[PDB]
Amino acid sequence: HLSDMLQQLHSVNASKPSERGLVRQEEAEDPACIPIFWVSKWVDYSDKYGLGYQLCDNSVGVLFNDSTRLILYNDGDSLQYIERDGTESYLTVSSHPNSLMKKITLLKYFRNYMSEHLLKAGANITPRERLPYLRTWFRTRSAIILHLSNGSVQINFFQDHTKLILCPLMAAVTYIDEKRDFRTYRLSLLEEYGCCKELASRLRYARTMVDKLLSSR
Amino acid sequence: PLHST
Repeated sequence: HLSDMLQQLHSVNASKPSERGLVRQEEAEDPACIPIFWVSKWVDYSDKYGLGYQLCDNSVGVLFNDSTRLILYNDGDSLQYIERDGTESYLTVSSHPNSLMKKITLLKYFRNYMSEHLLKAGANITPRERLPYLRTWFRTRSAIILHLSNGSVQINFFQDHTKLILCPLMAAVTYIDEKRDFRTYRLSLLEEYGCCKELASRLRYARTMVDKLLSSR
Repeated sequence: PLHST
């Protein structure tokens, strides 16, 4: 997925979408390519426990410091656990091995915090119709980069609150601007019709972030 | 930031 994403991003960036003729960005919009999932909220407690996040469907996940994962489905009880070796187990909050008591308790804390505080990213978006989990993430001075198991890469910029949701399957990018307005574009159509320098710059940055993901797999 | 908006 990452290699495909890199090729898609390289292709759009090489077309110099903001540096040519009349920009027809609107013609690159494709609402059918809207993502099914993205990260609506996140909490970095990696100093001790890990990275907690909420997906737009109100499900929650934690990527713990020991590289294990716990995912709570939006029914508020069903759980999936993923061990280091990749083994996937299914359980509930009420019915679980005693060995998972601490991790389940931690997820509860993350969940409650993200239910009580913080804004839902993409709240105004209608998602497209087995949950993806957080494969890996990292932060830079300017952004947090979240790589989902379905191939999607989300980049949230800290300073201006703008966001990209990249999907290599749709070969598309969803851009959320400073006003929380959103558009989904087909990357090949951005090559065809161009885009503003703001989106173009963020796509150049996205390529460098994908390079980091690929070189640190 | 240690958490989202």
